[PDB]
Amino acid sequence: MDFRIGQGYDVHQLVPGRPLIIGGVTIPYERGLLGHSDADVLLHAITDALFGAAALGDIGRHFADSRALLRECASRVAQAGFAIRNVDSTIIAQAPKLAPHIDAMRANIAADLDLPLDRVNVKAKTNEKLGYLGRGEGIEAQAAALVVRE
Amino acid sequence: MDFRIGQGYDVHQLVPGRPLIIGGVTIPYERGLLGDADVLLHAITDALFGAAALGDIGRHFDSRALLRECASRVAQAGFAIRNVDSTIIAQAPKLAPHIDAMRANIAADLDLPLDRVNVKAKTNEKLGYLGRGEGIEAQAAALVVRE
Amino acid sequence: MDFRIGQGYDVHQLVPGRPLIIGGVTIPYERGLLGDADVLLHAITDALFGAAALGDIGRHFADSRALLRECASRVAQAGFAIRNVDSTIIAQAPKLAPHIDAMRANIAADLDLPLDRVNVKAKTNEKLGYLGRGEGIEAQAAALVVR
Ligand SMILES: Nc1ccn([C@@H]2O[C@H](CNC(=O)c3ccncc3)[C@@H](O)[C@H]2O)c(=O)n1
Ligand SMILES: Nc1ccn([C@@H]2O[C@H](CNC(=O)c3ccncc3)[C@@H](O)[C@H]2O)c(=O)n1
Ligand SMILES: Nc1ccn([C@@H]2O[C@H](CNC(=O)c3ccncc3)[C@@H](O)[C@H]2O)c(=O)n1
Ligand SMILES: [K+]
Ligand SMILES: [Zn+2]
Ligand SMILES: [Zn+2]
Ligand SMILES: [Zn+2]
Repeated sequence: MDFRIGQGYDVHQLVPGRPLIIGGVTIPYERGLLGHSDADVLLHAITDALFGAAALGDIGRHFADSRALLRECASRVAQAGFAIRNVDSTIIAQAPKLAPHIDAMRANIAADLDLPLDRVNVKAKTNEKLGYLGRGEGIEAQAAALVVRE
Repeated sequence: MDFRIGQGYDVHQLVPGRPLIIGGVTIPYERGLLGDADVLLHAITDALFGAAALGDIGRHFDSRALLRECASRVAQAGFAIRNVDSTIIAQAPKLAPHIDAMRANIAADLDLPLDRVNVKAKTNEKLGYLGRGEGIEAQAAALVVRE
Repeated sequence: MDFRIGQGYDVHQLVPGRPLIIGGVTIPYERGLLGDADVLLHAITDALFGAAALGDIGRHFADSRALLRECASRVAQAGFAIRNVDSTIIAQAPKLAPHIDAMRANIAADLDLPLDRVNVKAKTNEKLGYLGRGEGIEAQAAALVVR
């Protein structure tokens, strides 16, 4: 009965000489995301949505392999007494084509959250050529999570 | 009971010689959306696929027909739609007097009562491509239950 | 029972000559938001009206905290109890972490929630766009309610 929702936002710059890692998937591409960690923009947004659902603050309060961060986030959410019910998310990127990699992202997140595949979703959008996202200056992710307090 | 949430995002450019169509409503305006490029129905569509964990709009496919088909697929995965909430971000034109008709369009397409469908509008305070009137963005959130 | 979700978005310009007020907290900074222009409370207000399918902040509507209290009252009177709120402030500067618990406390008090049902997060924009250049501040909110 004790359901809670969270939401998460993250953006990183796209620079050359970094490998591209979104949703724990290394995607072949001539640029990658810039950050202190591996800068996995999708995992960061999801981590934030989970801490938010559980009212545990945010990713900078708590915390690098972003999958390990995601698993520790999930561990702390479980320790606060919440079970995760579902995750949805959107990646907004001009390039590259993310469709061939989506199911793999979905699978990594399921694994890290200990959820079946059917409770995790990843969507991909272009920004229709508008703003810094449209110019391919960075990649944004958005996330939503529903949890319930056991 | 087995609740799930989804979230949707869409943006489209504003261009000359296109009708402005948002939430199924034709709004008098010098320019319209490129793509019927209905940004609001697209966001809601993605929010619903996301909640049912069915992927996204481009993995599946006018916008009202597509919103109807999304609803069909959501029910096919065995979910009922509980509510939809959404925001349109447009510097111009004024959307307020069309919002109720958008809600009515959406409620009909999703076979939902009016009180389970919401549409909100914001400017972007003259900031960015939104503030300059170069595009219109929509955001949506959807709650479903596996019945 | 009858759960519903709302989402909210808000943005304001950051200029000198205005004080910075986010989540009801006055934050010392060379610049502030143009509108009391409380970007966080506006977004949360929008998210609550959205969950209750009551339109948006402009249709209903004093400082932003009284507006939030009136919002919650109307949400109650519509048959809904607030279950939780989560949110994100996106600002390149200044550092918001020290002010987070104050913001949560104001929101919780205004909604009559226990603190552990209100969350506020902070993010930079990695120096991208008008947000990353310190030209505005954005807030996003999600609200869960039940009838
Ligand atoms: N204006 C701000 C912004 C952030 N933070 C705190 O600083 C933290 C790290 N920065 C990030 O914004 C970030 C992390 C991961 N990926 C991309 C960006 C943030 O999580 C918040 O706790 C803060 O105190 N004040
Ligand atoms: N980087 C990306 C981006 C998108 N897609 C896939 O390409 C699809 C279409 N593009 C749209 O972004 C879109 C659709 C409708 N309205 C506005 C925008 C998208 O849904 C995703 O499945 C992808 O494979 N890789
Ligand atoms: N294109 C639009 C945009 C908005 N509105 C109506 O104008 C209202 C207020 N303006 C704001 O967008 C706003 C409020 C607070 N902070 C920043 C911005 C809005 O809530 C909606 O009712 C409208 O009718 N048409
Ligand atoms: K945005
Ligand atoms: Zn990040
Ligand atoms: Zn679209
Ligand atoms: Zn505002």
